[PDB]
Amino acid sequence: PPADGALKRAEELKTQANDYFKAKDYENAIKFYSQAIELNPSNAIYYGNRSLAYLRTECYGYALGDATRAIELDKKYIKGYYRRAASNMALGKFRAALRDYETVVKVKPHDKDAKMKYQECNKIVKQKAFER
Amino acid sequence: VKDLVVLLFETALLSSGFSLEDPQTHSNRIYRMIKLGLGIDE
Amino acid sequence: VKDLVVLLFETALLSSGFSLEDPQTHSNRIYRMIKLGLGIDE
Repeated sequence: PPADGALKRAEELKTQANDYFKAKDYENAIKFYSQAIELNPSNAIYYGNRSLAYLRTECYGYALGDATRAIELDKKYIKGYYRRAASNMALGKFRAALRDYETVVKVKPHDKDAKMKYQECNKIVKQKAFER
Repeated sequence: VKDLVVLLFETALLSSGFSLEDPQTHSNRIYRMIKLGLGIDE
Repeated sequence: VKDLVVLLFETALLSSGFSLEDPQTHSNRIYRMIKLGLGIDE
């Protein structure tokens, strides 16, 4: 226990739907994640991936639920950190995402796209604060 | 736009030697951002 | 510390019935402050 069949099914559904998302087949990837989770509910990567897909479809509540469940699975899922920080940035409650990216750059500073995103978001939040 | 325009107009009123009638109104507007200067208002 | 304290001094000076000696410098300080708050630079 656990049997190899469920693990293989979850892995193959993950690989299939990753291939489909490389072709941007969102609904198919969503259904294959759903089936795999029904077979294996302890995989946080599915939570993060459907979170990101929902952001591209702009359904934030489902994405944040997935992020919360993933963090309850593994507290230090860095990909989930990036995903739900970007989710909050796309929502508007800037401070939590700001703290997330500050912690990430404090622990991992050698990332270029993240640093440019952080600085541009920082000008964003400064303008939002000043404008009132 | 309302905030910025009234701010710039009231500042311009001082620029020509005119004296305002309600200095509290402009003093509040100048104090409103110095608190953002050090950050957390609340 | 110095520009902050002189800014507070002059603002209390204006909102107390006195008259400033050089409004142009005043307006300049507020203009640069609002510009930098807008993050224009260069």
